[PDB]
Amino acid sequence: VQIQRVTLPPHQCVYMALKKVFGLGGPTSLAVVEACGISKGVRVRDLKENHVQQITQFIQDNFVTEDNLRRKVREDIVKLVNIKSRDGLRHDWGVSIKGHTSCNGKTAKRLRH
Amino acid sequence: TTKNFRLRFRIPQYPDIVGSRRIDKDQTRRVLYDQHEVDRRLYKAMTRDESLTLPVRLQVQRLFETEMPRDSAPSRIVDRCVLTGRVRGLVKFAGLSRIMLRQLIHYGHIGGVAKASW
Amino acid sequence: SYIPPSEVPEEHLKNIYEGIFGSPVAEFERTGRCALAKPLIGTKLSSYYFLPPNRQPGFHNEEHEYAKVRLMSKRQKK
Amino acid sequence: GRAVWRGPYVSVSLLEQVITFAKRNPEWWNIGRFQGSKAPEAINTFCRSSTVLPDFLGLKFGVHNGREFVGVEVQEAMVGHKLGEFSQTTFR
Amino acid sequence: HAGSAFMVHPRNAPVQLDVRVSDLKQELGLSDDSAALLTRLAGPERLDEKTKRRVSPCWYNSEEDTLSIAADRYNDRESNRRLALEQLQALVKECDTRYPGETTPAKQYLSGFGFFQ
RNA sequence: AAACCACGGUAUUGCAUGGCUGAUAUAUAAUCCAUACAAAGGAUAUAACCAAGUAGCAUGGUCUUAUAUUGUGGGCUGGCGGUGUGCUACAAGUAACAAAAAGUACAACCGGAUUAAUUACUGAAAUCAUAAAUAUAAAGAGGGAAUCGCUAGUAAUCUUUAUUAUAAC
Ligand SMILES: [K+]
Ligand SMILES: [K+]
Ligand SMILES: [K+]
Ligand SMILES: [Mg+2]
Ligand SMILES: [Mg+2]
Ligand SMILES: [Mg+2]
Ligand SMILES: [Mg+2]
Ligand SMILES: [Mg+2]
Ligand SMILES: [Mg+2]
Ligand SMILES: [Mg+2]
Ligand SMILES: [Mg+2]
Ligand SMILES: [Mg+2]
Ligand SMILES: [Mg+2]
Ligand SMILES: [Mg+2]
Ligand SMILES: [Mg+2]
Repeated sequence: VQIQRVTLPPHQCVYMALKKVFGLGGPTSLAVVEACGISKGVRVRDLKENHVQQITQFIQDNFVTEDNLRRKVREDIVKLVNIKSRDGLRHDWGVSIKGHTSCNGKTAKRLRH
Repeated sequence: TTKNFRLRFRIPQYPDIVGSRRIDKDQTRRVLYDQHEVDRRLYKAMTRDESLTLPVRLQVQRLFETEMPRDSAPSRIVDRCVLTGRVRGLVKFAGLSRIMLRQLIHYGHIGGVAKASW
Repeated sequence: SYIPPSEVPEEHLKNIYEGIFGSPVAEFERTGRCALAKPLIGTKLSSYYFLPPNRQPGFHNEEHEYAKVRLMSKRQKK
Repeated sequence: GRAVWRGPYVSVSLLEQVITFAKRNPEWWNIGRFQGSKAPEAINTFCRSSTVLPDFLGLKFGVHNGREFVGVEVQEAMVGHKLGEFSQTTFR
Repeated sequence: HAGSAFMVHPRNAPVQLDVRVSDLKQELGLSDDSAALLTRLAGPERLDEKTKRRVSPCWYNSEEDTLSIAADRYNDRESNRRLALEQLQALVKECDTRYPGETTPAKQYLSGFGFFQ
């Protein structure tokens, strides 16, 4: 079983497995399965072809997913860079946007864009 | 010519004369706040009343700057020691800095306050 | 019709109670009542500093006297 | 940020500066600004905490940074931000 | 207190009024329904957990069968007593009107005045 | 702002000084906490070599109408390296979630950092304050030479209160 070209583990619960989709988390994954009539006791290996199709259709209509979500986030960052605001410069330089980070700013340095 | 003598206190409870700095300017701010307190409260109520339309509330917001000085804002007032004028280390319940309060307590000049142990 | 006193809506009871004793103010309202319900502290702030008059009628100015003794106790300037 | 239901904040001094500018250049304000002509002059201000409004389009602002007035020309992408975000105070 | 000549103590103004429901019913000839409605309107005392300070102007105590009213709106001791007495009469008028009962000299005396409302 | 005027100065000398304090810390006590139905342990006080520390305050010498008093914005938070004191974790599932299907999820879905969009709250003013929620879901699998605290209601671990516009690890 794969949704949005993401393989769901067979032995895990459906609402837990859907978190692996870029753009769905705990609270939102639980909403999707219950909206389709699937409770927490249903595992991936218990699903059928019709069940997968319902989930795929519901996600596409309500949520923004892996490729479109990544593009949307990047375009937001690029706009700030072109505007040349304080935050835009920090994104371009590859450092955090907080006021005082001369002592602890390592995570923002390794997660550059 | 004109003179402006520094504010100092000579009290029998302390062997030395006690000087202070910058209490007049803070008193001026406290007087101005009391002067404009009534109008400020009225405009605060109107700007946080949801029953009024936004175009009307925007115009009221401009009254905070045209109808009163910036120095009547309550957030710019600080508490200084009444004897020395120091800001840091103030003990609010007595109104004095920790340096003066400690010495006065040792000689019993603060009612009811004494050393503690337990 | 006869309505027993034990079957009166709480809404009507609240309206009667608040119509007599007043309506309390909630924590976060947008009616503009919170500002007007707070006490005024204009006088309490302006009577905080210890500012006795420089010259008290009938008494000597000890601070002025203190300064004069200091000048006499040391050499004159220029 | 400022609660949305309480509206945007703009300084009274900034508004007076713009009103005077419009009176000086009525033709550009009504017609020229929309065709794409540049502002005939710049407005210097200290109001770094004011919000940029859609009505401020094609205007040139000199925003104080501590030493001089840094030129800032308003673009559509800048609407909704503060004037102080486009005038840097520190330099490396 | 030592500062009496410089500031008036804030606790001089508040006053409280207490009445026993059983005696009040007998004096004014209130019916059982009227008394039951009066108790429901008062309700138990409400104290905020943040400060444990009573916030209910009116409350009913079942153990002592007492109806209590607190008045502290104004700065004057007497002005609060006038306020408290008026509020008590308002409660009686509302309960009596909904559930009329026996007529007593006290009730007739109040009716001629109109409950001072 | 002071009239046979007592100008002001976060200017300088702590190696000219007052006052106050860091720095030996056992032992003892007509002191404090607790006690009244059987007990244990603490707190406070107790005279210093160190030219040790001192733009709170006071003071001798020297300097200065103004090295004074004030308005607006900016800075004290600053694209880099070193490192002290703390908080949150991971080896070790004795974890995690929880209103028990006498449970639920997972097999470090343990850990909760960073960034995007959005809203509320305080305030005259919130890009460079705080909180919540949605998405994102980083380092970390017990740590070199070396080094610190404590010896029982103590270490370890958990909750709460106070100093106290908004804002405590
Ligand atoms: K810490
Ligand atoms: K370690
Ligand atoms: K312990
Ligand atoms: Mg996901
Ligand atoms: Mg200076
Ligand atoms: Mg020394
Ligand atoms: Mg020395
Ligand atoms: Mg030292
Ligand atoms: Mg030194
Ligand atoms: Mg300033
Ligand atoms: Mg600092
Ligand atoms: Mg573990
Ligand atoms: Mg977890
Ligand atoms: Mg493990
Ligand atoms: Mg890993």
